[PDB]
Amino acid sequence: SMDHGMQYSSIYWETSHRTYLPFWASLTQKFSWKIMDDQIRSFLRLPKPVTTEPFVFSSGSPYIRRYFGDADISVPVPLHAPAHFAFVPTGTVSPWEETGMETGPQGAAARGAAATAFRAVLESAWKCDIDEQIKEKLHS
Amino acid sequence: MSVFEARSSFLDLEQCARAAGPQRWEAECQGVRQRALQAAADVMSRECGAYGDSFFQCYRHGFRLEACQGEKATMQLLRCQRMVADRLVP
Amino acid sequence: ASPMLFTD
Amino acid sequence: ARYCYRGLDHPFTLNEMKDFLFKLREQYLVNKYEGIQFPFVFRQFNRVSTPGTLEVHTSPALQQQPHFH
Amino acid sequence: SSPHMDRLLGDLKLLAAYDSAAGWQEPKAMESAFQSLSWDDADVLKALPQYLNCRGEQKRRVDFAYAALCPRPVDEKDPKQTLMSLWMKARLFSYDQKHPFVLSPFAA
Amino acid sequence: AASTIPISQWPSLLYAPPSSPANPAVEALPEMQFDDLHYPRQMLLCRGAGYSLEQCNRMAQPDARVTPENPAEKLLKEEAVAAIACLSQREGGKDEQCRYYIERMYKLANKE
Amino acid sequence: TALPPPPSANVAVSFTAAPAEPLSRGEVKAASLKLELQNIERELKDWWMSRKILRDRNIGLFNLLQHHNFAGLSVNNAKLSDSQRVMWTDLVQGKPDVEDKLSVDAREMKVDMYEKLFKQAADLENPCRMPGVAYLRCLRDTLTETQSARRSSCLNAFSSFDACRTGLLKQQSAAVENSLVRQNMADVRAKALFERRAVLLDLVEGK
Amino acid sequence: AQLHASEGFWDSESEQQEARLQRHAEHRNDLETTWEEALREATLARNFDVLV
Amino acid sequence: APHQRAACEQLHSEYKQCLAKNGRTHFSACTDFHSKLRACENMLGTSYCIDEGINLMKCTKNPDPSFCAKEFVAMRECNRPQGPHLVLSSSPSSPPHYELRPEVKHLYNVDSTDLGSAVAPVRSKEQLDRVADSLKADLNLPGYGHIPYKWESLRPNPGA
Amino acid sequence: SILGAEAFPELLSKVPLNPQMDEDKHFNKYKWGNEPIPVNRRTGSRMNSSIYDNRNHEAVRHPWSTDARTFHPNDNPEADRINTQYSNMVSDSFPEGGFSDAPRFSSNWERLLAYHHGLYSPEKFNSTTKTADEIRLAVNDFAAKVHADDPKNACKYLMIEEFKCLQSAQARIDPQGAATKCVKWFNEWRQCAWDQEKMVKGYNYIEDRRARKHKPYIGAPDLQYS
Repeated sequence: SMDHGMQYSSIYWETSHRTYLPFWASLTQKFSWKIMDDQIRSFLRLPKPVTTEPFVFSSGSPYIRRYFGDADISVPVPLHAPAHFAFVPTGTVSPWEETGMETGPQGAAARGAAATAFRAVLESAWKCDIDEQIKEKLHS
Repeated sequence: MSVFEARSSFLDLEQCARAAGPQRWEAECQGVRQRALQAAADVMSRECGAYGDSFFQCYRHGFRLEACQGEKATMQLLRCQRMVADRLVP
Repeated sequence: ASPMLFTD
Repeated sequence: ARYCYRGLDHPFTLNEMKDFLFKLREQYLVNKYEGIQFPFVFRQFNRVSTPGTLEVHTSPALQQQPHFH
Repeated sequence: SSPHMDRLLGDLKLLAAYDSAAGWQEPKAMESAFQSLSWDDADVLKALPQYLNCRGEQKRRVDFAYAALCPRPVDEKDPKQTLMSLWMKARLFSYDQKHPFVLSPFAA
Repeated sequence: AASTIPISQWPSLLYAPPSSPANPAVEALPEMQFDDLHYPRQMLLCRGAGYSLEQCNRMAQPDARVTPENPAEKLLKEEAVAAIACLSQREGGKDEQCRYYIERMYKLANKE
Repeated sequence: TALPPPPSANVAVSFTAAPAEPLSRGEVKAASLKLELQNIERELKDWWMSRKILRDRNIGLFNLLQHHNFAGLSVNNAKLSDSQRVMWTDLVQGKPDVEDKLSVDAREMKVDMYEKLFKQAADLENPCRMPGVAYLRCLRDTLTETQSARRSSCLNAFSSFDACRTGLLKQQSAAVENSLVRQNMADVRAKALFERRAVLLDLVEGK
Repeated sequence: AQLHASEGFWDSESEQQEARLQRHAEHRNDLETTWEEALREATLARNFDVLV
Repeated sequence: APHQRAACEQLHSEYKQCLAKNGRTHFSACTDFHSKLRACENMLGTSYCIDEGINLMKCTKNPDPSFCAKEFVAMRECNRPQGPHLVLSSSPSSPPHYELRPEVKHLYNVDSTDLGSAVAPVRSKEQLDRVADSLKADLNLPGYGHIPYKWESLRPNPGA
Repeated sequence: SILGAEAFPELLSKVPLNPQMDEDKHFNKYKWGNEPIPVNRRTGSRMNSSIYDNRNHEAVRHPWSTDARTFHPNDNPEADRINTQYSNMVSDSFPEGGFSDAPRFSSNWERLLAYHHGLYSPEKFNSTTKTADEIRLAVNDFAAKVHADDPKNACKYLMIEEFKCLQSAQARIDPQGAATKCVKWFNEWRQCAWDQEKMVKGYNYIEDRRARKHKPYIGAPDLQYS
């Protein structure tokens, strides 16, 4: 329901806004000197651009130009099938699994050294308290 | 590290203490004491680590979150520790 | 300090 | 004009890049859907093709979104 | 029955309150926080001069724990901040010299 | 007066925060560090060297690459100890009881 | 493929078919067996679906990496160039070093190739990146030298690099072993559950 | 007409379904949060009466 | 013969040193060495890129409108250790083509060995029409060429 | 034996940890009082944002059932915002406690399948906002690693800046929203890369002669540019 839409906004020309078109504007037409320049260059054997050569020296990896019906319209295409490399071990990561909940080194490291240090401090204080309790229990 | 192991550690501690006596216990029974305390500490961290991480998180966020409102963030941890101790040492 | 902290 | 005659290697900022892609999209839509008009592309024209029996109904009310309080 | 734990948690709460009151520009609240910070602890008072002269592994442990709990560097000019940092470090030093810290995740 | 900081200005807010009664060392805020990879890296390197887990745990040490220590703790040592003595005796300096030592420390640190 | 939905009554039954008598002991037991069966089937479904999904995902990853011509710490790629393979096996297993046969320009080129390859291989999160880059920077420092003089200076960095390398290798081995063990345990558990379901379906009662 | 709106008479079927889903989700979240709390407390207490 | 192999390597290094010393403007001085280097080639099965280097040096001082691209790529492909990967096909056909060896086809992202002509296309209304029609067909966009408003004029195309 | 006697000095001495606690417990130690953070800014769900989206200002749809009540950013903030720290600023655009859209999966294969299809990461769904200290620690560690990687690199601080902006914009939980902020610095890094390559490998071009009207006016200065 997008095609063949209705006129949604109004069209208008504000008072005394200029148009910059004369009465022969419909008979005016554009022109480019590029075709004539190309013909003259070809006829006089003037310096050609490097786009006439399909090989590409502008990089280290091999590129070849693909032309769309004309030497003026080209795209470079790389030839290599590049090999990629990973200095990574396999099977060392399970991102779907939440690791903050599992008990272990991997879990603490998916958590932080800060949480682990806090846990160790609480551990030490708890051990102090329980040592005091042991002392008073066994002195009796 | 398990509750069973920690209980056996504390039984070792108490029986070796009854063997030694009230005068030379702290001298003779240091290694068993450290082992028992380390096992109890492992148990405590395992059973009360969620509450400690929650307190840590509230402290990072300045106790601005919903779960940080009130005193439950502290009372839960203290209750876990008290329960663990009452389960282990006696 | 870093060069992007400068604004003036 | 910015690259080849002033010497700027990076002529387009992010705004100009977005504008370029917007205009590319508008060209694509204008060539894909015949008679597509303002709300989808900045374009208005009068001689449009309509079915012949144009029904006029009220829009539905805006969707009630859930909200606190 | 859990004095070390209780005073630790109280100190942490008071540090958070001091930071919040500083952000919200509340001298009354932040001075209350400073005053309520367990300055009457004989253990920490005794461990203060020990911490001030310790060196090496114990000092590195206590610095690591303090940077865990409070990694922000306090202003060298504000003595209240300096003193609360010193008090917390002395508390951690006392806890460590009673029962040392085990900060690595790998352990058995 | 205190106007809103939009989201685009937050990177500047982190390293140039507004003024407070308790400011941090803004010049040292880029120097605050705490590595979560210290012990994992240590274990990986030692196990690659060929050691066992027990040897690695015995050789492990805590990170020295953390935020530096306040120099006031070494320069104002006696003044700070005296202030802490006053606080411990006078209940945290209620109703201005450690103002003497605190003012001496403040002057020593600030110098107008 | 699926089955069609089951048939439904055309006339509405509200409660006329409800039991007018309480259940009996054998019926209660059969109900308990049915609950056991559905729990077993739930567990079996969890195992089977997890296994299927993980197999499909990892086969897709393997096919993608083969399509894009990737090579890892286990050099298991046949489409590699021999030079690229030598470079990767030096970076993984041996010692990267420039030969005295080469001219200083070619040594620079070799070190640049090493650095490009290693920086594409290892990202900033990788632990071995810093040791590798340090070792190659030392090689750049010591290009205009012999291997005998270069060893003394670059050994301290090559040691750390080799250490991180062997650590990664050990991690991979341990991961493979643990995954194999877990897989086998899960499959044994599933088989035992299947036989338990079989005997309970032999014991089930009703129509 | 305002009474009809309280009963959702002017709503569309999409809006009715969305309100229904919203109630469903709120109720589900309440229940699962309560379950987590109950299981934690009953685990630290080691008592089934607490869960009950 | 390892003695002869090493002697020839020494000779080749000497030739390279002499050529570098003289420069690529004065390269006709080192025609001394071709006598022995061609014998090295025929004996050891080796190539030393002699003809290609000489042709490149000669061309670059009196260059082609191609700017010696084929000479450059020929030298680059000769100087490879295992041999040239890319070569220029020899033809009775007017346009030459770039070709890829089969034994290195698995290193390149190509369906065939023919990488297209070695010269760009010639300008032609018909080729442009063909390419444009092909692109229109591949795109398949209903809406191309539609003019919803045209400036009202007796001329069919106002302006252009 | 009472639990936690010495552990609530905030209660014993009427010290509020925050203005919300001050208002609740009626300590009245905040001279400027408290403007409560409303619930729509304390919690909510992820929403769509762009006006060129049809479901704009609507909650994000997931495979699982999730509350569809959205986080509403502060669009009309008060003039005086006494606390301009990150703690109070982040609540205007994200909730400190994270979104209320997290799942509790009945099975492991649902989690697996959601991840496989790109609809779940615990990094994103079970997480809070990052504190300024955490962000700064991360940024300084990343900067150290990059400086070790190469000191003599011109794109160094630009990479560090995009990292800083991503961390501040909380890309772990709103990656698309943060990338929308940080891709500008990514583009600048992309430019610096080429600017460095062309200086390392000397690349230049033949500049044309000066134009006849390079200066618009004879009395104007023609400031020389490299």
